[PDB]
Amino acid sequence: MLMPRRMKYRKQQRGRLKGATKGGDYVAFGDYGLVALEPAWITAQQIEAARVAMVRHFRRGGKIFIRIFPDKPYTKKPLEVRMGKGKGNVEGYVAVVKPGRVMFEVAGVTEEQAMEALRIAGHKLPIKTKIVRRDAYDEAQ
Amino acid sequence: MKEGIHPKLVPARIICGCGNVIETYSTKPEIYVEVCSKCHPFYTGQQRFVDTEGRVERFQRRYGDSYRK
Amino acid sequence: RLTAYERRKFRVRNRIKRTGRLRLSVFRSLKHIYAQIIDDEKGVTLVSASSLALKLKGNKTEVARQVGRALAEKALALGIKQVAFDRGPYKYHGRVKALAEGAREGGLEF
Amino acid sequence: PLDVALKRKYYEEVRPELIRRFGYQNVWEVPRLEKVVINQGLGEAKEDARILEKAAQELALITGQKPAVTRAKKSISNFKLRKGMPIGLRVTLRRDRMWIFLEKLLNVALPRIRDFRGLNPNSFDGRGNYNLGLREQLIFPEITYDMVDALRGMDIAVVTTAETDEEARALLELLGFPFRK
Amino acid sequence: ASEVRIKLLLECTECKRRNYATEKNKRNTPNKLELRKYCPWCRKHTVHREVKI
Amino acid sequence: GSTRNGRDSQAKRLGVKRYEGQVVRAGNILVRQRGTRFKPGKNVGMGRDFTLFALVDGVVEFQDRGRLGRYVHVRPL
RNA sequence: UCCCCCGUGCCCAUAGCGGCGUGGAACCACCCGUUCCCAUUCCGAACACGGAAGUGAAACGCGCCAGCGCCGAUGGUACUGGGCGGGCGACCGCCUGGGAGAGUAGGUCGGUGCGGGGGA
RNA sequence: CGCCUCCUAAAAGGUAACGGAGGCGCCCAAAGGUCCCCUCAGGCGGGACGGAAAUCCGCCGGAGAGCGCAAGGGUAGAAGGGGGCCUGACUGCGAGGCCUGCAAGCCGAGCAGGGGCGAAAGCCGGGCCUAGUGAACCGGUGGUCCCGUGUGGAAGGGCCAU
RNA sequence: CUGACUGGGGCCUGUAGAGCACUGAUAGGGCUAGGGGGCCCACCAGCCUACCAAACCCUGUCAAACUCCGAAGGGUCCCAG
Ligand SMILES: [Mg+2]
Ligand SMILES: [Mg+2]
Ligand SMILES: [Mg+2]
Ligand SMILES: [Mg+2]
Ligand SMILES: [Mg+2]
Ligand SMILES: [Mg+2]
Ligand SMILES: [Mg+2]
Ligand SMILES: [Mg+2]
Ligand SMILES: [Mg+2]
Ligand SMILES: [Mg+2]
Ligand SMILES: [Mg+2]
Ligand SMILES: [Mg+2]
Ligand SMILES: [Mg+2]
Ligand SMILES: [Mg+2]
Ligand SMILES: [Mg+2]
Ligand SMILES: [Mg+2]
Ligand SMILES: [Mg+2]
Ligand SMILES: [Mg+2]
Ligand SMILES: [Mg+2]
Ligand SMILES: [Mg+2]
Ligand SMILES: [Mg+2]
Ligand SMILES: [Mg+2]
Ligand SMILES: [Mg+2]
Ligand SMILES: [Mg+2]
Ligand SMILES: [Mg+2]
Ligand SMILES: [Mg+2]
Ligand SMILES: [Mg+2]
Ligand SMILES: [Mg+2]
Ligand SMILES: [Mg+2]
Ligand SMILES: [Mg+2]
Ligand SMILES: [Mg+2]
Ligand SMILES: [Mg+2]
Ligand SMILES: [Mg+2]
Ligand SMILES: [Mg+2]
Ligand SMILES: [Mg+2]
Ligand SMILES: [Mg+2]
Ligand SMILES: [Mg+2]
Ligand SMILES: [Mg+2]
Ligand SMILES: [Mg+2]
Ligand SMILES: [Mg+2]
Ligand SMILES: [Mg+2]
Ligand SMILES: [Mg+2]
Ligand SMILES: [Mg+2]
Ligand SMILES: [Mg+2]
Ligand SMILES: [Mg+2]
Ligand SMILES: [Mg+2]
Ligand SMILES: [Mg+2]
Ligand SMILES: [Mg+2]
Ligand SMILES: [Mg+2]
Ligand SMILES: [Mg+2]
Ligand SMILES: [Mg+2]
Ligand SMILES: [Mg+2]
Ligand SMILES: [Mg+2]
Ligand SMILES: [Mg+2]
Ligand SMILES: [Mg+2]
Ligand SMILES: [Mg+2]
Ligand SMILES: [Mg+2]
Ligand SMILES: [Mg+2]
Ligand SMILES: [Mg+2]
Ligand SMILES: [Mg+2]
Ligand SMILES: [Mg+2]
Ligand SMILES: [Mg+2]
Ligand SMILES: [Mg+2]
Ligand SMILES: [Mg+2]
Ligand SMILES: [Mg+2]
Ligand SMILES: [Mg+2]
Ligand SMILES: [Mg+2]
Ligand SMILES: [Mg+2]
Ligand SMILES: [Mg+2]
Ligand SMILES: [Mg+2]
Ligand SMILES: [Mg+2]
Ligand SMILES: [Mg+2]
Ligand SMILES: [Mg+2]
Ligand SMILES: [Mg+2]
Ligand SMILES: [Mg+2]
Ligand SMILES: [Mg+2]
Ligand SMILES: [Mg+2]
Ligand SMILES: [Mg+2]
Ligand SMILES: [Mg+2]
Ligand SMILES: [Mg+2]
Ligand SMILES: [Mg+2]
Ligand SMILES: [Mg+2]
Ligand SMILES: [Mg+2]
Ligand SMILES: [Mg+2]
Ligand SMILES: [Mg+2]
Ligand SMILES: [Mg+2]
Ligand SMILES: [Mg+2]
Ligand SMILES: [Mg+2]
Ligand SMILES: [Mg+2]
Ligand SMILES: [Mg+2]
Ligand SMILES: [Mg+2]
Ligand SMILES: [Mg+2]
Ligand SMILES: [Mg+2]
Ligand SMILES: [Mg+2]
Ligand SMILES: [Mg+2]
Ligand SMILES: [Mg+2]
Ligand SMILES: [Mg+2]
Ligand SMILES: [Mg+2]
Ligand SMILES: [Zn+2]
Ligand SMILES: [Zn+2]
Repeated sequence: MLMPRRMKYRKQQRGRLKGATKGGDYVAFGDYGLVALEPAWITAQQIEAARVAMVRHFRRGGKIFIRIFPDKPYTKKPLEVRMGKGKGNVEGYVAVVKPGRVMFEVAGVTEEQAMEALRIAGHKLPIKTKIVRRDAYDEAQ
Repeated sequence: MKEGIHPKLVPARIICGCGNVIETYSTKPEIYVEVCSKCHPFYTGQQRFVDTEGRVERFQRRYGDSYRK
Repeated sequence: RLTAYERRKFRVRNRIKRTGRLRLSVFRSLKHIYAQIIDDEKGVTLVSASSLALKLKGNKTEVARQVGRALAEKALALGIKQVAFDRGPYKYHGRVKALAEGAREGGLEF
Repeated sequence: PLDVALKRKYYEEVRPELIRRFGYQNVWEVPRLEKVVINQGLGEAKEDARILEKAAQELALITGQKPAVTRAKKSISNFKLRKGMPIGLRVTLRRDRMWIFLEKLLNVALPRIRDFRGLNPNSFDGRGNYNLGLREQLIFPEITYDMVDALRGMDIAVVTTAETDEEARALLELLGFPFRK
Repeated sequence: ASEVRIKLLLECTECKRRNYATEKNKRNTPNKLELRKYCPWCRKHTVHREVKI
Repeated sequence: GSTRNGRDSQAKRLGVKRYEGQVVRAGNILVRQRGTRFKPGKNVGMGRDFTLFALVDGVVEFQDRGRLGRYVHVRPL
């Protein structure tokens, strides 16, 4: 599942989740989209569960585009140690996601299929979601 | 040129094996060489030196036509 | 993408301007040799001299010297004494040296 | 300047034929030889016996001009190269000397090459320059068997004011460079 | 400074006084330093020599 | 459990010490910097560590000459 | 005071790259030579001297063209000094003042100072 | 556990945590001063041994290379590369500042002495820069010839340098 | 009368935001060195790949120790309340 092949730094300070998404707000490849309604660190495992469920719905067919990527390392202190003695170990990777972002798109599939896969995928993600379909507003960006 | 580091060039005759003499310049006045452009096979038309063969092989054996038909 | 000539020119000129003197700049063509003394504070030429303008003769070096002398004379006439020699892209030698030496005989201070 | 046969041949035979062949509108547009730069990549003298004063001598006999040394721009492991090491010679022939060199290359050296079947047609730079390599220096009339400790070749760059290969082939060919195809 | 990069004094060869302290590498520069320096005593430049610190 | 980190150096208090329009005396330091972020201009010296300082009494002025860099001048009084 | 050129600056790419055209009377260059001054880790390529047969081919100057490069609104938004609200929170909104970056329209194949030389 | 560079640090300075990452405890007689000259990495094409990469030629190539070592800033209109002469890697001082609880640390025009380079303008009081360090006490060595326990010396000390 | 604070004016700055030109990360596609694999062969070259995939390009992104950009503010000096 998704993680950087290499990085300049092993650990990142946590930062903030303020604002609407910087970019990535319009459908850009496929026909239907899953857009984030609230901010979160989406984990690599959560992403992979969304993906796997979608290919599972399609059985064979369709194309899934994953548009968010987990490059933020997530740190945790070993169980039961006290505060201090330096930063915790990287235990996983997250993709920071703000409201408005198209996290996933699908193409090559019926409408009822794109809706359903995106719904099931939604249930794997720890935030609220909206399914969208490509508009002229998308195409003009 | 800088003085004292360069071999002086003077008029010089290179004498080839075809009996040609070339009036040029060298660090040596007279030179004898085994070959030159004037007599060299590649240069001289297309002097086919020792093998004017026409292959000769392979159809071209012809010893002979005496096997019957 | 500059050339040795453009770099060299800069490299010497920059070092001269830094001292703040009036700049005696010398241009040397294949045939002629020109000189202007420039105030870089004002971006203004104050005094000129050329072989071209003096309709001068033959041996380039001797000519140089003459324009040097000519330069100085119009120069002291204006109150100019001190100045800094801008050999530009030119080695200080030959025609330029000659130009310099003449401006020196003429009483220009450098 | 020297009257040398090849120089004359250029002005007399080659200049005109060329103008005919390409219809130049200006005398300066017709192709000239600019420089012949001879190089010895060597480096068999890296540490070993950097008495390649023997080669510098040989080269200076061939050209009538003393080569200057080339030394390594960077350190190299697998070739065993400390930076600053003397690994080659280069002599830049121009004008009269360039002509004399070529005169004898064309008349005598190339002929003496083993199994010579003509210069390479495709060694053209693509901006109208030509390059060719020799394997031995016994090719030149000035270097006899008696005088050589070891076989070493060289790189020859012939530089031309022509803009295109197509023009350069012409100049060099007309001058007498023998091409295999 | 190290066992090989040593400290040393320079002495007016004319007046014998040590006037400058400095350093050198004795593997790269085994010969005793000789430098022209201003001698404040002799009041002029004087060849100065490395003398043990 | 421990850190291999933990260190940092003293801050160096760098930057411009006198801004345009400010009156200065000869010797006043005008800029403290690493390398040449500002270059010495008219009536301005540069110390070995790139420190810009006033050569004469006067008023400071800054100048942005595009690709030529930025300059600190002191214009006499 | 206008036009061309030669120097030398300033603005610091709206000045650049590329393509095309153009100039040699003057000037500039290439050019012709390497005795002489000077010079090549080799080379009269460079630097340098002495020249004046040729050519504007190279270079340079001057024009033109928007493929690239560079510049770039207006509108709107992000964000925000200050003042208010809301949410358990992650966070979200309102008032007043300021206001980007991206992008769009569009612009650009420079402008100008001083001094020389030539022309009207 | 001291020192340097970056981030955290909220666009002046400063700013903590057993917060995130690295370095120093040297070095260079040139790797220093000055005069003069030169310009990179990399890509494509061309070239004997010769290769991804040795040296050579061509065209493109503003800096992505170099700058002894970490990092950052800086930098080809050189701080990079080559050469010639050199020792300013001065002595006596030092206007005025940076920084700052103190003590320290830092930058420094200018005058004098005697020099180096340069035709000159001028530059040179080490090194592109920021780490490469240690107060006092006690003592060593060279100098000075200042004190010398009634007096002349001497012992011993002061002073300058280390 | 010099103060906090305020008005005007200059200068300094690299954060918010944003961006991707640098350093790195990045999904997909295109183009295309390099391998894996399959035809065909050891005379050394060919050919085909819905395989992994460098550089480059396009679409779309990410960053305390990235910045082609870049605010609001802040600091400082001058005049004035
Ligand atoms: Mg935190
Ligand atoms: Mg979590
Ligand atoms: Mg955590
Ligand atoms: Mg902790
Ligand atoms: Mg942790
Ligand atoms: Mg996790
Ligand atoms: Mg987002
Ligand atoms: Mg859910
Ligand atoms: Mg966009
Ligand atoms: Mg070819
Ligand atoms: Mg050519
Ligand atoms: Mg022979
Ligand atoms: Mg000392
Ligand atoms: Mg530890
Ligand atoms: Mg830490
Ligand atoms: Mg501090
Ligand atoms: Mg601190
Ligand atoms: Mg710090
Ligand atoms: Mg500042
Ligand atoms: Mg200094
Ligand atoms: Mg320094
Ligand atoms: Mg201004
Ligand atoms: Mg001013
Ligand atoms: Mg002009
Ligand atoms: Mg002008
Ligand atoms: Mg002006
Ligand atoms: Mg024409
Ligand atoms: Mg043109
Ligand atoms: Mg003419
Ligand atoms: Mg004519
Ligand atoms: Mg002679
Ligand atoms: Mg004579
Ligand atoms: Mg010549
Ligand atoms: Mg002539
Ligand atoms: Mg032309
Ligand atoms: Mg020119
Ligand atoms: Mg814009
Ligand atoms: Mg607006
Ligand atoms: Mg508002
Ligand atoms: Mg607020
Ligand atoms: Mg507003
Ligand atoms: Mg902004
Ligand atoms: Mg804008
Ligand atoms: Mg137009
Ligand atoms: Mg343009
Ligand atoms: Mg005019
Ligand atoms: Mg310490
Ligand atoms: Mg800070
Ligand atoms: Mg900061
Ligand atoms: Mg700060
Ligand atoms: Mg702040
Ligand atoms: Mg302070
Ligand atoms: Mg600790
Ligand atoms: Mg450590
Ligand atoms: Mg040296
Ligand atoms: Mg140095
Ligand atoms: Mg030197
Ligand atoms: Mg190259
Ligand atoms: Mg190659
Ligand atoms: Mg080969
Ligand atoms: Mg090669
Ligand atoms: Mg670099
Ligand atoms: Mg290291
Ligand atoms: Mg001397
Ligand atoms: Mg003080
Ligand atoms: Mg203090
Ligand atoms: Mg002196
Ligand atoms: Mg003096
Ligand atoms: Mg002298
Ligand atoms: Mg001084
Ligand atoms: Mg150094
Ligand atoms: Mg240092
Ligand atoms: Mg110290
Ligand atoms: Mg004690
Ligand atoms: Mg004690
Ligand atoms: Mg004591
Ligand atoms: Mg007594
Ligand atoms: Mg006494
Ligand atoms: Mg007694
Ligand atoms: Mg007695
Ligand atoms: Mg006594
Ligand atoms: Mg006695
Ligand atoms: Mg005593
Ligand atoms: Mg004593
Ligand atoms: Mg003392
Ligand atoms: Mg008042
Ligand atoms: Mg006040
Ligand atoms: Mg106040
Ligand atoms: Mg105010
Ligand atoms: Mg941000
Ligand atoms: Mg990027
Ligand atoms: Mg883009
Ligand atoms: Mg962020
Ligand atoms: Mg930051
Ligand atoms: Mg940032
Ligand atoms: Mg303010
Ligand atoms: Mg203000
Ligand atoms: Mg008041
Ligand atoms: Zn023959
Ligand atoms: Zn003395």
